[PDB]
Amino acid sequence: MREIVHIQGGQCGNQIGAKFWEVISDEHGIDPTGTYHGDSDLQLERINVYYNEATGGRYVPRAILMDLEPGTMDSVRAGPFGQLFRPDNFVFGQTGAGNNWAKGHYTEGAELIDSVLDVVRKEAEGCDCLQGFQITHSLGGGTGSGMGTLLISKVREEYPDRIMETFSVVPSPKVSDTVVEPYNATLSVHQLVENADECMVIDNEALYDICFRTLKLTTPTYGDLNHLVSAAMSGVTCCLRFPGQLNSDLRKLAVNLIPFPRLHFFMIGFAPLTSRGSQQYRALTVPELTQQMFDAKNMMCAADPRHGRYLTASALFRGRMSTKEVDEQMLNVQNKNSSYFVEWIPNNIKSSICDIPPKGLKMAVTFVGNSTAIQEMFKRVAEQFTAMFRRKAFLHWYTGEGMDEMEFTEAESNMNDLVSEYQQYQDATA
Amino acid sequence: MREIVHIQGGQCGNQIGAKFWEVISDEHGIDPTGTYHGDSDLQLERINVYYNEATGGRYVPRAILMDLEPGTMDSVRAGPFGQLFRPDNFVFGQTGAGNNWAKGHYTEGAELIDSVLDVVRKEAEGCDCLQGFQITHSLGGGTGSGMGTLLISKVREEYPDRIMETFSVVPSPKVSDTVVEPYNATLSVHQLVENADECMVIDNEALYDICFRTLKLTTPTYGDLNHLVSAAMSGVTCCLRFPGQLNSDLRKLAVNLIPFPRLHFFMIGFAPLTSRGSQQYRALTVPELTQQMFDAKNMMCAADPRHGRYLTASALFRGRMSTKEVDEQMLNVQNKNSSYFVEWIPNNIKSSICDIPPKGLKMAVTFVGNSTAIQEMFKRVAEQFTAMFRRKAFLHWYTGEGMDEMEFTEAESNMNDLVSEYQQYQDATA
Amino acid sequence: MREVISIHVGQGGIQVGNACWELFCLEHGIQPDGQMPSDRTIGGGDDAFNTFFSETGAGKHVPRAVFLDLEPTVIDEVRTGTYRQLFHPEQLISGKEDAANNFARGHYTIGKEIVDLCLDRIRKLADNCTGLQGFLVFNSVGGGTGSGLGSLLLERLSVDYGKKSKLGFTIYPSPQVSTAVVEPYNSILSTHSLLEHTDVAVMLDNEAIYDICRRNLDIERPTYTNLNRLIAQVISSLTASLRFDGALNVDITEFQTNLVPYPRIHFMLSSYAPIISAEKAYHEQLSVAEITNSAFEPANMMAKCDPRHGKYMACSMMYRGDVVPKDVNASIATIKTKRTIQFVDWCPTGFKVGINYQPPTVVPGGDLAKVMRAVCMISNSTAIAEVFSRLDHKFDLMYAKRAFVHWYVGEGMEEGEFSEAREDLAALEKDYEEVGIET
Amino acid sequence: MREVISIHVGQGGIQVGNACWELFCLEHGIQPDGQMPSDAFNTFFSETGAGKHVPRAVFLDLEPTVIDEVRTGTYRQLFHPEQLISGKEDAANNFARGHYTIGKEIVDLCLDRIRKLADNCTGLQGFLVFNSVGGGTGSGLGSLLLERLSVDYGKKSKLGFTIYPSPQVSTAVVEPYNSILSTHSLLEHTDVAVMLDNEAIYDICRRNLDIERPTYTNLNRLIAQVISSLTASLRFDGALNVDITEFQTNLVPYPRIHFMLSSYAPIISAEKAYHEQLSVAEITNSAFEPANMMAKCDPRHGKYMACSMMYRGDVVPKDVNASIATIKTKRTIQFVDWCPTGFKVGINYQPPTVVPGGDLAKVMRAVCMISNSTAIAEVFSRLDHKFDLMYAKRAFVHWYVGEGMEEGEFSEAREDLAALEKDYEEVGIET
Amino acid sequence: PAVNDQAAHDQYVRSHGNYEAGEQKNRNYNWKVDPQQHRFGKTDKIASNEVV
Ligand SMILES: Nc1nc2c(ncn2[C@@H]2O[C@H](COP(=O)(O)OP(=O)(O)OP(=O)(O)O)[C@@H](O)[C@H]2O)c(=O)[nH]1
Ligand SMILES: Nc1nc2c(ncn2[C@@H]2O[C@H](COP(=O)(O)OP(=O)(O)OP(=O)(O)O)[C@@H](O)[C@H]2O)c(=O)[nH]1
Ligand SMILES: Nc1nc2c(ncn2[C@@H]2O[C@H](COP(=O)(O)OP(=O)(O)O)[C@@H](O)[C@H]2O)c(=O)[nH]1
Ligand SMILES: Nc1nc2c(ncn2[C@@H]2O[C@H](COP(=O)(O)OP(=O)(O)O)[C@@H](O)[C@H]2O)c(=O)[nH]1
Ligand SMILES: [Mg+2]
Ligand SMILES: [Mg+2]
Repeated sequence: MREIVHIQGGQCGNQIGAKFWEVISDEHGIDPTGTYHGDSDLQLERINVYYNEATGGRYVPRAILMDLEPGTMDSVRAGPFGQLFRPDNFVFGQTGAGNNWAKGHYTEGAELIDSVLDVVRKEAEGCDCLQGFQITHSLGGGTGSGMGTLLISKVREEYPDRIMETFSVVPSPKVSDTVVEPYNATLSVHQLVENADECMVIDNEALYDICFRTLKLTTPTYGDLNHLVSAAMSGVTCCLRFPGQLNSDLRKLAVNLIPFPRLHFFMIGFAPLTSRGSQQYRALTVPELTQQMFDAKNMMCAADPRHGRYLTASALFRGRMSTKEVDEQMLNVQNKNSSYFVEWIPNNIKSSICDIPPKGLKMAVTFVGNSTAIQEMFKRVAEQFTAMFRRKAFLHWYTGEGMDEMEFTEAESNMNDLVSEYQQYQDATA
Repeated sequence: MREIVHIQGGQCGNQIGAKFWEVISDEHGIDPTGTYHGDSDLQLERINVYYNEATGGRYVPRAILMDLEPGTMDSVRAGPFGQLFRPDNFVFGQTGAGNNWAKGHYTEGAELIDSVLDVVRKEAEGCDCLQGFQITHSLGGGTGSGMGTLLISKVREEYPDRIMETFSVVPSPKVSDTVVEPYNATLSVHQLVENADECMVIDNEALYDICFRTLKLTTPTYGDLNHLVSAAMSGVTCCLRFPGQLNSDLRKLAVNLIPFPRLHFFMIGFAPLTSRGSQQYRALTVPELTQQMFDAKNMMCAADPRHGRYLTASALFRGRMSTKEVDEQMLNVQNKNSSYFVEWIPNNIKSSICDIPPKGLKMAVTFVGNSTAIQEMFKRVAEQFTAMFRRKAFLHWYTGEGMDEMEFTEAESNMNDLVSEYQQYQDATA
Repeated sequence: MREVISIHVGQGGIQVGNACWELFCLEHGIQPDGQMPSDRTIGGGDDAFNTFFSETGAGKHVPRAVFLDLEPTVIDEVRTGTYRQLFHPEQLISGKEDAANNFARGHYTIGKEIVDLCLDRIRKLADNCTGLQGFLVFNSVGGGTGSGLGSLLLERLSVDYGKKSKLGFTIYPSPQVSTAVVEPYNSILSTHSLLEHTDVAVMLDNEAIYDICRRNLDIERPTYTNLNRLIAQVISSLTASLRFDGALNVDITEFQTNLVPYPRIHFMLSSYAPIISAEKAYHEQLSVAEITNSAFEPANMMAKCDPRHGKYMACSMMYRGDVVPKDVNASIATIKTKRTIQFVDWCPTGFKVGINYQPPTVVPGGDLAKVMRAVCMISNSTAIAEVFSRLDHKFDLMYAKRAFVHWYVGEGMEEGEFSEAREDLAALEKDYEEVGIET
Repeated sequence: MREVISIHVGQGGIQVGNACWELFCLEHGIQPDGQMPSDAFNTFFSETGAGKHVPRAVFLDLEPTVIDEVRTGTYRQLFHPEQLISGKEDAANNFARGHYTIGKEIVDLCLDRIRKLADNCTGLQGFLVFNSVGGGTGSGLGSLLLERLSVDYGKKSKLGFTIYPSPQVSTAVVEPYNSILSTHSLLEHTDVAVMLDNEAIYDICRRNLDIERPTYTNLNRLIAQVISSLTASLRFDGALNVDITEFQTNLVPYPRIHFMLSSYAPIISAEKAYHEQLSVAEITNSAFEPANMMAKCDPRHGKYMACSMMYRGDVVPKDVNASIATIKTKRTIQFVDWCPTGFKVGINYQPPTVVPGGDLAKVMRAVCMISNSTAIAEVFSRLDHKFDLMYAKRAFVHWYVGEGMEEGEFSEAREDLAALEKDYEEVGIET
Repeated sequence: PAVNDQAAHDQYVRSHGNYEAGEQKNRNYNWKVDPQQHRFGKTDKIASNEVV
C-alpha cells in the first residue's frame, strides 16, 4: 500500500533516474535482470512501493521515461539496467525541443502528451492505494523544463489530493552550458510554485565542491554527480520501505516543513561522506554525523544557510542508534545557533529514525531543510533575466511559436513576488 | 576529561611536534600504526588526554599541522610516526611567508586562517571537557611568529576562560640565521604578552651549549635539540597524564607561578642529563637531581639565572621517591641560596611528584622558573631592533603590506614597558 | 470474575503496549505462543490471569486487547514477530493511509471509517466479560492518529457504555525536547476531548524517564525499548491488587472516589521506586523507610513537574512485596513531620495505601534487578498547572500568525475550534489556581 | 546503635581516609571485598542483610585522579559506587574556585548523600571531617560543607581533623592565603579541631621508627591509629567509657577556644620495642614529652587548660592515677590557675591492632592524648606574619578576585585572626 | 565495512566511555551470589504467630 510512481524527463532527469534505480535495486537485492537475490526478508517486505509484479515472478519498476529525442533514451537502454524497465513505457518524440521552452510546452510537447498521460493514468490506476508522484528534471533545458512542468499541471488536475515531489537542478552562473538559461528557468518556476507540493533544488556548482573537497577526488564526471543526488533521493523514502522507531512518510514531511502554502522550496544534503584515504580515521557516531549534517559546505545548494534563518529543518536518521542521543543533539544545535533559527516557532527541527542503514554503512543521515537563504538563488537568476529581456534578445524564438511578451513579464512579476514574500519572514519578529 | 588540543606551526614548530608526538607515543605504548600495544594497565587509563577515537582498534592524535608552504609537512608525512595524523588536519598554502611578519599576518595569514580556525573549532567542540591549548612555534620567522600569534589572538577571543601554553624559540644574537629577526620578534612579543597565559622561551644557543658540554656529543643536529625540547614539554603534563603523590594540572602551575598578570615568561630545564661514557659512574639520587636542576648552565636560555633573583620556581618530580627528601632538599637549596630568591615571597618554591618515571630513567625532574633574569633576552633584542629601525633599514618590505611606523613604535614602547615593570621587582623589597 | 479491557491506538500507544504484554505473560507463566509450558500445564490451577486473559476453551489464552492504527508498518510488524500467535488475528485493526501528524485527518477524514470496526470488536470482547471494571487507553498526545482516533473512541465509548470508568495513560510532549514541530497544536485539541470523557489521566512525558535511566539504571544511551519497560512496571503495580492476594486490596473503582476531589480536576502524575541496577542493588538495604522517601523525591517524578511549586491533594501509593502494615504507618507519619512536603489545608488525611504479597517480576535479560519491595505512587497535586501553561505559551506564539493552519482547514476543520480549545485550557488554569487558594 | 559519619574531602582527606578505612576493616575483621568470613562494627559499617557491609563514609574531590584509584584498586568492592563523588575540573589551589565557581555545583549532591546516610542512621553521635587546609578544594568545599551542615543539622557535633601548613616545610606558594579564609570558615562551625601538620610527624618518624626517607603512606597510618584509639570507646567495652559528646563537655572552656593538638605513645620500631617493658608510667611521660607532639608547637611556651588521655590495653586504673600525680608534681608541666582538676581519663580493653606491612610494633599498652593549651597561638601568629608579608603588595590577589571574591574578605579574615590571638592572650593571664 | 569487533569495543568503552544503544555499565565485580538470581535486599526476620 501507499506506493508511488516515478516520472523522468529530459537528458538531465534521465541520467539522474538511471542511477537512482541502480541504487534502489541494490538495497532490495534486485539484479539488472529483475530476479531477487537478497538475503533478508525485510528486503522483499515492502517492494510494492516502487516495483510491480509480473507473471513469472519478475519485478519491474513503475517508471515512465519521456523525452523528445531518442539520443539519450537509446543509451540508457543499451547500458546496464536497460532490461529493468518495461519496453512499452518508453515514450518519446522524433524532433526534439531544441532548448526552447515554448516548443517543449506549446507546439511540440503538447502534441505528444496524449500518449504519455495514458500510461501514467494506467499506472496510477492499477495501484492499490496511490501515495504520490515524484519528478526528476532540469530547469535549464527545453524538454526537461517545458514538458516537465506541463505534465505536473495536468496530473495535478486529475489527482488533486495526491502529493508531488520534484528534484530540480537549477542552473548556476558559474557553470553555464546554455545561453538562454535565465529565460526558460524563470518560466519553469512560475508553473512549479503553483502545482508542485514539494520542490528540492540541486546545483551543479555545489555538487562539484562536495566532490572536489569532501570526497577529495580530482576528476569527477556526471556519473559521480548523479550518484550523490541518488543517495539523498532514496533517503527520503527510506522509512516508507523499512521499519523504524519513528515513522514518517512523505505527507508527514510536508506538514512539518511547510508553514505557508507558497513556501515549499527546500535544500538537501547527505552524511556521512568521507574520502578513501581518510575513511579509517573517522568514528561513526551520532554526535559527529550531526556536525557534518549542519555544515554549510555540505548542502547541495549554492545558497549559504548562514546568510538567513532556518524556518524549519528535518533530519532522517538510518541505522542502529539511541533516541536520547538524537533528541539531545538536535536541541543543542538549536540553542547554540539561536540566531540562525527563526524565533516565533519553537523547536523547529523534526527527527525520524529508521532501523535499516544503507548499503555497506553502519549509519547514514539525510537532511532536508527549509531556510530563508534560498532567496539568493532566485535573485541572481532574475538578475540575469532582466538584463537579457530589457533588450529583447533571443526573444523572436518564443514570440514565434504562439506565446507573447505578456507572459514573460507576468512570469517575472510572480518570481519577484515570491522572493519579496519569502524574505519577509527573515526579518519578521514576534 | 581535562584534555588539550595541540597546534604546531612553521618549520620549527612542525619539527618540534614531530618529535613530541613520537615521545608521547613511545611513552603511551602506541605503535607507528596507531594500535595500542602497551604492557601496563595504567598506560591506557588517561589516553583520552591526548588521543582521539578511530575505528579498527587504533588511536589518532588531536594535533593540527599548519604552514604556508607544503615543503616541511610533505617531509614529515613520509617520516617515522607520520601516519598517525589525520590528512584533514594538514593545512598548507602555496606561496609561503618568506620571513615577513606582515605577509604572514595581514595579507596571507587572514586568507588561510579561516580553515585552521574551523578545524580548531571542530576539535574543541568534539572534545569532552577542554583544559587548554598548547602551541609550538618560533618567533624569529615569518609564517610562524605571525600566523601563530594571530591564531593565539583569535583563540583567546573565542575561549576567554581556557588556558594556553606557547613554547617560543626566540632568536638569539650569538647564533643568528636571519638578518631581519628583531623586527618580527618584537612584533610577535607585543602580541603574545597580551594574549598568552604561559610562555616558555627557548634558545638554540643554549641547546647547542648543553649538547656540547653536558652530553659531550661530537656533532649535535636538529634531532637532539628537538628531543630535549620534547622531553621538557612532556615533563610538564606527565603528572596530569599519570597518577602521583601530588597531582597538579596546568591551572595549578599558573596560580603558583604568576604573581602579576603580565609576568608570565618562564625558562625551563631538564634533569638528569649525562654523557654516554659517564652513565655507569653517576649516582641518581634526589640531592644530585636538584643540584643539576639548579645548575646555571642547565637552563634552556642564554639568560644567566645568577644575574637576577627568582620570583617563583616549580619542580615536577617523576618516579617513586620519599616526600620528606624532596621537601628538605627544596628547603636546603632555598636556605643556602637566599641571596638569589626575592625576600617578600616566603617559601617561593613549589613541588609535585608523579610516580610514573619516563621511559629510560628511574628518576627525572622538569624545572620551570619565573626569574627576573629573563630581561636580558628582551634587552638584547631591543638593542638590535632600535639600531635597525633608526635608519629605517628593511622597513619597506613591512610597510608595503598594510603596515606603517605606528605599530612599530607602539610595540617597541610596550617592549620596554615590560622590561621596566619586570625589573622593578628585582629591586623592590619588603 | 473481574476484567479490564486495554485499548492501544497510535504508534506511541502500541509500542508501550508491546512492553506491557511481554511483562504480563511472564508474570503469569504464559509462553509467547499463548500456551503454558508443557512441564506444568495443569500446575496453574488458580485463575489469577482471568483479569487480563481469557481461556480459549482448549489450551491457550488470548489477551483482552485490541490494536488500532491507520499506518500498517507497526501493526504488521507484530504479525511477523514471535508474538504472532498470541493475539486474535482480527482484533489487530489496520488502515492504509497515515494521519501524518494532522489532527483533522485522524478525526474527520480517515478516523471515521475505522471507529466502526473497533466498536464491533469491543462489543464482542465486552460480552465475553461479566465483571468488567474499566478501560485502559494508551496514546501519545503529540500525534495525529493518537490524538484523533483516541478522541473519537472516548467520545463514542462514553455514550455506548456510560458509567464505566476509563483510564488514560497518555504521553504529553516534553518541556523542551520534542520530535515533531506542530504537536503543540493538536495537543490542545486532544486535551479538549479527554477533559470531559476520561475519568483519570496520567502524565508520562519523556524527559523524566530519560533522567531515571541515566541516573538510577546507569544507561548513557537509552532508547524507546528501555523507556517502555519502566512504564509497564507501573501498569502491573497498579493492577496487582486485582489478581493477587494482599493485606489491603484496591479496585479500579477505588481511584476516582479517593483521588478526584472535583470532577474537572482528574489529572495526575506517577512515581515508582525503587529503580536500581544489579551492580549497586545489593549495597543498600532497600528498607521500607527509604524506598518511600525516594517516591517523594522530585528527581523520581515520571513527569517533568516540580511538586515543590504546589500543594498536594491526594496520594494513592501501592506497596507490593513483603511490606508490613506497621512499617508503612511509621514511614507515612514521618512524612507529615517534614516541612517541604505541604498538603492542601482542606485535606487532613491524604494517603490511600495498598499492600500486596506478590513481589515484582523482572524480564530476564533486562535492565532492572529483582527486589523484594517496590512502591508505585499516583499523586494529584496543584503543581500540574505548569505543564498546561507552557503548552499554552507555545501554541500562542505560532497561532498568533496562523502558522500551519491551512493544513487543518483543508481537512474538514473549521477555524473556530482553535479558539474554543484555547479557552477551555484557560478555564482549566483558573480551576487549578482557585482550588489551591487558602481559606 | 551509636553511629558516626565520616567525610573525606580533598586529596589529603582521601589519602588519609584510605588508611583509616583499611585499619578499620582489619580491626573489625571484614575483608576488602566487604564480606565477613564466618555488633561492634555497627558504629562504622551498615549491614546489607545478606553478606557484605558498607562504610558510613562519602568521598569528595574535583580531581578524578585520586577517586579513580579507589574505584580500580583493591577496595573497589567495599564502597557504594555513587558516594565516591568526583568532579571534572580541579580547583587548582584557588580557594575562590572551590567556594564560588565550581563548589556550588557539587555541594548539593554531597548534602543529598549525607542526608540519605543520616536518615538511615538512628543514633548519630556526630560527624568526622578530614580535609587539607592549605589547598584549594579542601578549604573550599570543606568550608561550604560546614556552612551547610551547621544550618541543616544544628546541634550535631562536628569534629575537624585539619592539617595546617608546617612552619618552614611546605609545597604550595599561595598556601598562606587560603589557610586564613578556611580558619574563618571553621572557627564558628567546628566544635573540635585537631592540628596535624606534616613536619612534626616527619620528626617523629625519623626519631622513633628510624626511617630516613618517609612518605605520606607512613604519616597517614599514625593518624588512622589516633582516630581508632579515639573512637574505640564507642565500640569496645572498657572500665571507663567516653562518648563523643563527652568532649564538648570537658575540653572547650569557652565557645571560641576549641583548637587543640594531639599526641600518641608508644611508637617504637620492632627492632628495639622489646628490650623495654614500656610500662604505664613510661608511656604517660612520652605523651607529655614536648618533642612527641603531633603538631610543630612548643607546649612549654604556655599553660594547660584541659587534658584528655585515652588508655587502651591491660592498664589498671590505679596505675593511671599515680601517673597523674607524678605529672602534677612535675614542675615543668604547669596548668592554668582556674583549672584545679584538669584531666579526663578513659580506659578501653581492646589492645592496639597491627597492620601487616607497617612499621609499628604491637604492644599491650598505648595512650592517645588530646591537649588544649595556650601554646597554639604561635602557629596563628606565624601564619599571620606570612600573610602580612604576602599581602603587603597584593600578590596573587587577582587570581582570587577574578573568581567572585570580594576584596575585603582578606581583611576580615586578618581581623578575625587578630581577635582570636587576643582572646588567647587574654585568657592565658592569671587572676 | 571495516568495523571493530568486541575485542576493540570493550577497549574503547574502557578508554572513552562510549556506549551502544541501551547498554548497561559493567563495573566487573566478583560475585559470590548469581546476579541473575537473588532478590538483592535485606529482609527482617519474620517469625510465626507469636501472639499465641
Ligand atoms: N514514550 C514513548 N513515546 C513515543 C514513542 N513513540 C512515539 N512517541 C511519542 O509520540 C509522538 C508522536 O506520535 P507518534 O507516536 O510518533 O505517532 P502517532 O501517535 O501514532 O501519530 P502519527 O504520527 O500520525 O501516526 C512523539 O513526539 C513521541 O514523543 C515511544 O515508543 N515511547
Ligand atoms: N598528611 C598528608 N597530607 C597531605 C597528603 N596529600 C596532600 N597533603 C596536604 O595537602 C596540601 C596540599 O593540598 P592537597 O590536599 O594536596 O590538594 P587539595 O586540598 O585536594 O586541593 P586541590 O589540589 O585543588 O585539589 C599539602 O600541603 C599537604 O600538606 C597526604 O597524603 N598526607
Ligand atoms: N547532474 C547532471 N546534470 C546534467 C547532466 N547532463 C546535463 N546536465 C546539466 O543540465 C543542463 C542542461 O540541461 P539539458 O540536459 O539540456 O535539459 P534538456 O534539454 O531538457 O534535456 C546543463 O547545464 C548541465 O549542467 C547529468 O548527467 N547530470
Ligand atoms: N630547535 C629547532 N630549531 C629550529 C629547527 N629548524 C629551524 N629552527 C630554528 O628556526 C629558525 C628559523 O625559523 P623559520 O622556520 O624560518 O620560521 P618560519 O619562517 O615562520 O617558518 C632558525 O633560526 C632555527 O634556529 C629545528 O628542527 N629545531
Ligand atoms: Mg504512526
Ligand atoms: Mg588536589
